[PDB]
Amino acid sequence: LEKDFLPLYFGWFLTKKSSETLRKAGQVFLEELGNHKAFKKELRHFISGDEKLELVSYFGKRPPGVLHCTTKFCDYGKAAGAEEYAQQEVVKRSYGKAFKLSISALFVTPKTAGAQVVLTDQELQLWPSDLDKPSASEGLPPGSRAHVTLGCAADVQPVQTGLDLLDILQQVKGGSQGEAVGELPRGKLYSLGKGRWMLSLTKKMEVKAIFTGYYG
Repeated sequence: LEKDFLPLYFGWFLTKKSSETLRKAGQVFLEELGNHKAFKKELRHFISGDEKLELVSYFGKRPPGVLHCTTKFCDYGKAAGAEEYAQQEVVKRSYGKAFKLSISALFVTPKTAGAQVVLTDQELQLWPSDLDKPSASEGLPPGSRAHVTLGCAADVQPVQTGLDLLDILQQVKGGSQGEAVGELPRGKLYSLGKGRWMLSLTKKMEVKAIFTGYYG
C-alpha cells in the first residue's frame, strides 16, 4: 500500500470578498507609500538603481486569485514536521472550517509586501511548533510569523514575506520602530530603515477565511 501524501501547505484561504478587500488595501498602501516624501527620500536604501518608483510595479509578482495565510508548509510530506503537524486532532477537526483573521499592519521591504496577521488563541492551536526554528523568530511569541503575502520583487520567493515580517517585529521589539513619520488614512506610517516600512492600522481589518490544504 502507498501512503497518502499531504498538502503542499495548510493555511487559511480568504474568501473572494475578503481577498478583494485586503488586496485593494494593500494596493492603496503601495500607492500612498510611493507617493510619500519620507519614502522618496530613502529610495537609495530601497534600490541601488537610479524620477519616481511605482511600488505596484516593483512588486510585480502578486497572488493571482485569493489570498492566504499559511500555517504549515508541508511539501506533500517532505518538509520536516509535516506529518506531525497534519496528524494533530485540531488540524483534522478544523479542516474546512471558517475562521476570522485580524490584520494589524501592512508592510513593505525591498523584497516583499505583506499584511501582518494576529491570531486568536483558537487559531494559534493550528500554528505549527517545530524543532528547527528561525533565528529571527527568537524572543517573539508563537505565531508572530503569520502573514498574508501581497507582492514580491522579481527575484524573491513568497516565503521571504514571513522572514521580513519577523525582522520588522524584531526591530519593534527593540524599540527601533521610532517616531511615526507619516499619517495615512488607515494608520501611522513607520520608517524602520534598510528600506523597511510599516503601516499600523488604526482599526484592524477582519477577514473571513477557510482553513484547508493547498495541493498545487
